[PDB]
Amino acid sequence: GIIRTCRLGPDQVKSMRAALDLFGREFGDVATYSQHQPDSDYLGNLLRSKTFIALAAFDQEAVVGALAAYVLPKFEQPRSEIYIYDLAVSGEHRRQGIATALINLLKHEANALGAYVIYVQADYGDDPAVALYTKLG
Amino acid sequence: GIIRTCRLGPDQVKSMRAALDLFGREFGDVATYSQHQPDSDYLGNLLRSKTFIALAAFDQEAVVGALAAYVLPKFEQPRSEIYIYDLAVSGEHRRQGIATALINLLKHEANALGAYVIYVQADYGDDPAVALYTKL
Ligand SMILES: CC(C)(COP(=O)(O)OP(=O)(O)OC[C@H]1O[C@@H](n2cnc3c(N)ncnc32)[C@H](O)[C@@H]1OP(=O)(O)O)[C@@H](O)C(=O)NCCC(=O)NCCS
Ligand SMILES: CC(C)(COP(=O)(O)OP(=O)(O)OC[C@H]1O[C@@H](n2cnc3c(N)ncnc32)[C@H](O)[C@@H]1OP(=O)(O)O)[C@@H](O)C(=O)NCCC(=O)NCCS
Repeated sequence: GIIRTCRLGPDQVKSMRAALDLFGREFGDVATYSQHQPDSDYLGNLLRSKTFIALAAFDQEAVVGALAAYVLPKFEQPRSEIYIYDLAVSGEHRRQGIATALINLLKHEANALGAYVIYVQADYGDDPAVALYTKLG
Repeated sequence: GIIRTCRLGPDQVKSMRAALDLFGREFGDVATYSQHQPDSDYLGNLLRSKTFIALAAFDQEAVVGALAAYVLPKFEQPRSEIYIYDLAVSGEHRRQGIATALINLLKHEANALGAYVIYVQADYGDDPAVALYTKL
């Protein structure tokens, strides 16, 4: 099959948008992730920052997995923490190690970035007004 | 005897440090918030950024309340969410409406920023590897 992963840059706004559509489909909320996407200048600036990380997995050059995380530059100490906000894999590519692959790339990014920890969603998904995270490390 | 609140700017690094010290005492972890604080260049830059908000409440010109929050520029839509990371009030100034006042100031900052929602870190405190947030 061959699934490739990479960190999206300001030059890959198109894949970023494709990753957003995947989020919409996997979360059962297409409107939220596909009908009100920000413009390209905004998406380009976001992907250009060092405190936001977008990871995508490709199958036949189509987005099949996406990971969106934020880097929190801390105030108490000169250190940073990563929080995986959204993570989803195509329903047709589950249990293949894709999310695992995105997270390993994320760890690669964290190390280069210097982040000392990574939090993930202690998901049940339903979480309307609640958002729990667990320490991946 | 009158509690004043305001958002800290790059020109108030000293108060930011005092707010940090406050977090250490009230959270029962002085070393983490007081022994390894970032240098002034770093605090200055953090305070000059628009995605970070530090609020402090004073009593006789001493920091007695502090609130540190991050603004997340969203990816699915051009909107932002605010997450209160740390919030604490002097142990000797509890139930005086200081947190409530810091929170109201935060809503003000959020509104001026356009943020459509604010979350607060679920506090049973103890939560080591489990950060939880609830909508405010
Ligand atoms: C949760 C989700 C992202 C996982 O995607 P995925 O690509 O199927 O996940 P993976 O195949 O990489 O790994 C799944 C499991 O198999 C395990 N695994 C990975 N590679 C493995 C291998 N080679 N051998 C054995 N087990 C393996 C992983 O540890 C994981 O176990 P765990 O969930 O108990 O921790 C996916 O189901 C999804 O998109 N769900 C909807 C959105 C959602 O709820 N997202 C929240 C994510 S925190
Ligand atoms: C929790 C804390 C910040 C509140 O201090 P405070 O300034 O005395 O609170 P206030 O006088 O403004 O308000 C009094 C009560 O109204 C409640 N309240 C006010 N606005 C509220 C809101 N929007 N949502 C929920 N509760 C609210 C508070 O929970 C508080 O009850 P409590 O003392 O049993 O916790 C303070 O006790 C503290 O510093 N605790 C240690 C650190 C901690 O637990 N931080 C987590 C904060 S979420």
